[PDB]
Amino acid sequence: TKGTSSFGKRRNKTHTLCRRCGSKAYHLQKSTCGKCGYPAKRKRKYNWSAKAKRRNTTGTGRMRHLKIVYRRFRHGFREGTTPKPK
Amino acid sequence: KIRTSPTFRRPKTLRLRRQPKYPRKSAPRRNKLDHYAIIKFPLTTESAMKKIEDNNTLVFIVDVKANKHQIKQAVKKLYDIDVAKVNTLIRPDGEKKAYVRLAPDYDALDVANKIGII
Amino acid sequence: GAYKYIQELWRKKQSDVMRFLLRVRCWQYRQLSALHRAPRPTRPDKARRLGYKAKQGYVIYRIRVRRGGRKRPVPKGATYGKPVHHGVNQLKFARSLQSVAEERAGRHCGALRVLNSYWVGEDSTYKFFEVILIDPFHKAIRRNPDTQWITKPVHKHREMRGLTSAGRKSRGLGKGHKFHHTIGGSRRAAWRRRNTLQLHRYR
Amino acid sequence: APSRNGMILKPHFHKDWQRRVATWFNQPARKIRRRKARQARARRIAPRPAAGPIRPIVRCPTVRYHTKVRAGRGFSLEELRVAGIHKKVARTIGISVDPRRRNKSTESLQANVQRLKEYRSKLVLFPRKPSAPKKGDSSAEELKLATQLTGPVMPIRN
Amino acid sequence: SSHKTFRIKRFLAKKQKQNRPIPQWIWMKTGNKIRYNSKRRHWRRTKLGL
Amino acid sequence: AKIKARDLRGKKKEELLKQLDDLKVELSQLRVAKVTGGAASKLSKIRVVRKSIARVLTVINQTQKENLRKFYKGKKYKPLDLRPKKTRAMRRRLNKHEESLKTKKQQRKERLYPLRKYAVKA
RNA sequence: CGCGACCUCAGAUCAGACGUGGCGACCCGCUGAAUUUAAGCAUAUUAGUCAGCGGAGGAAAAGAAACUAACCAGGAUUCCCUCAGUAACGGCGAGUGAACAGGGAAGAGCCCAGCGCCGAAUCCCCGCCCCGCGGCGGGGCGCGGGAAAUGUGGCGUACGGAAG
Repeated sequence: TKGTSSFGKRRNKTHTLCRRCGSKAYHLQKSTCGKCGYPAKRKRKYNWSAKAKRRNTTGTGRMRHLKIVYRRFRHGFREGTTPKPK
Repeated sequence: KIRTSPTFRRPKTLRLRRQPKYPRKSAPRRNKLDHYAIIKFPLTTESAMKKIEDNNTLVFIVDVKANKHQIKQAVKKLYDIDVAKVNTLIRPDGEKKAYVRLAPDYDALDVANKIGII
Repeated sequence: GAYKYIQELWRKKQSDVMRFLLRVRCWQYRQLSALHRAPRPTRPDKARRLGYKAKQGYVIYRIRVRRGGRKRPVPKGATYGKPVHHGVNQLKFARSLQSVAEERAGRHCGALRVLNSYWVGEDSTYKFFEVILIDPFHKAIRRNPDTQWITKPVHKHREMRGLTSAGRKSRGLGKGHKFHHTIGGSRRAAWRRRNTLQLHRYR
Repeated sequence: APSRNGMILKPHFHKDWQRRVATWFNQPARKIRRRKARQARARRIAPRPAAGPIRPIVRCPTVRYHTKVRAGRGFSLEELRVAGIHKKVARTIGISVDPRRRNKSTESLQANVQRLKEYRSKLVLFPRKPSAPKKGDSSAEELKLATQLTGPVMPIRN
Repeated sequence: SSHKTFRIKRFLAKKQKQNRPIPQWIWMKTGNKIRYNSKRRHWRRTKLGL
Repeated sequence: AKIKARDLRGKKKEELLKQLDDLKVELSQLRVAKVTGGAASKLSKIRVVRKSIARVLTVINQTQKENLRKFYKGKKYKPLDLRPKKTRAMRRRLNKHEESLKTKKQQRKERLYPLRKYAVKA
């Protein structure tokens, strides 16, 4: 009964949605994310997985601030002045 | 003068209140959930238009953050009308639906001409 | 001059005077917490040498390091390898306990920056070190041309990378016949260059 | 397994040596970088020598090389004193100083003094205030013949 | 189940609004690559995660 | 109607709030027309009213800040919004005058021994 | 018993500031295996390598000799050519393996503490005004507060230095 019949008793979850990385790996008893380790200040990342790194680095998301740093860099981070009006 | 209790509890030291030399943010962030921004659109559904003519209500689609109190002013402020009660449900779509039961001094089917649903 | 009289008085630690002072303070320092702010240097004289000026913005902590060697953190003393790597008990940590003291003080107060440290007493269980810390943002340091070098982001966590006095003494650098293995920047830089095929374009 | 008559050799390729291979495609671009960083240096120090300050006549140590003469680090303080040169005015008018160099010998000491009588006689010095002359500065016409010296200034031939 | 948390009900709410086909006017465009919605998910076929 | 920013920037404070809510009502008369399913011309309009509320609230938010940094300019402390958002590491650097601080001793070494403009003869 | 200095500690949503996290190719500090090789294997080798941990920067680190040498002496660091697969290490087996000198790229030198002299000659902060600064700075202004003789600033650091 170790196989097919035992799959019937699978009705209570362990992992829910983690709330740093949205990844369904926030273990409910342990209260820690298997993907990012949520209660830890530091992002869980390892060098034995260089593929799991590139799934969640700066080239993944928007860079909604980090792209307007790159665009504002090329004019030496100028602040306050306006272009001369008509 | 003698120590009446054998435990040295910390003495109640004086504290001062926050006198800011500059406000942290330059201005207060404005109320983004306005009475216009809280009620999106009224439902013109046959079930909704039934609820308006049968039960003296209106059916609006409301911003998901809203209380029953905020709607009770939102419908009052924008439509010059009063509210008996509000019954909010969040649809499977993910948006809130307020059943704004109007008090009987006003007419629900007549104010549906004012908002412009038929 | 007063300082030279305290200088040689701290070199007679074996004396009747200093077998009392280092013994009754080593009592006192065990009863205070593991890592707390000293209101002043215990030694004004020693902190003079290591660059502590007694102006506003200079901070001195008095932290304790549990004494002895580092044992290999393995469950039930089992090291799953060859008879060489079985060792656990009689192993010694590469850095000194003084540099271990600095990078607990420096770890705690991230806003501050470790200048240097000095000894103030040992027990059988605890060495005590006064760790000298400097504000990179207090305008007494920040506007002094000869202390504004610490304020640059290059000197973030000197204690951690081993750029403090005790920090440098485990790197095994210096000049001459003794310090070949750290020619270049460090032990790792020496190892790097020596283990590179300089495969030229031509040969 | 070795085949026959053939040299015994121990190839040093038993480490992860492929990770740390330094390939020299930087080389032709490096020589462009080092050259542009050398011309733009010389164009800044506009009448000054491009190699920079004068180096002393210096014997090589350890008996293999001790018949040869190099350009050393800089002039010794007992070579500047005998020349009448101040150790901190030396650096500013283009004379190399190190405080380290001993003098065990008189001929190697005297070699570097006559070396400095040449330099100060060869030295064209421009006034700090251009449109009002000062004493120690060289004549108006010596500022007008003033060109750079490409190559090591007073080059050392054995 | 019937017993939901507010956060999970907003999760499902997005997944329903993402389970509609392409509009018929989308593939009359100039840069026309899209034929049909390949990311359409069915409640027997694929079980949404969770 | 074509609503611009040039004419809003030279108007009185209280009128732009009345010009805002007059569009809020106008926008809320079109969100009804979208759901009832009538007048296709009242749906192309809805984007004109959305982008023009974004004009009115901008000219409000613009001139409500050029008033702050007009009053707070001559003050040693000013709010964090009115402070220069150059990069975090750039803010932690020394001041323009704090870099101009040499020692009293390095103002003596550079005094007596200035780096001379010199040449040699080939 | 009381008020006062002080030392050593508390507490504050006290006034200002600052740290945290990420990226991590390169860079610095630790920690640290076994595959593998030795035709077995345990020292060696793999390798102070992979993984683990902390910390930066635009480069980092190193750096102005408690150096090399033994010469007719050179003279910080870094890197490149070479020394050199050399001296040396090693079940002296397998294998490991620098440095000096030399030739170049660049080249830059220096500051305290201590010892001493100068009426602490020094320094931060608040209030007031003034040009004025999207790197809060220069000047005036107060028997305003604080730091500091348990030592601040100048002169001065091994190349010597101070005073007359």
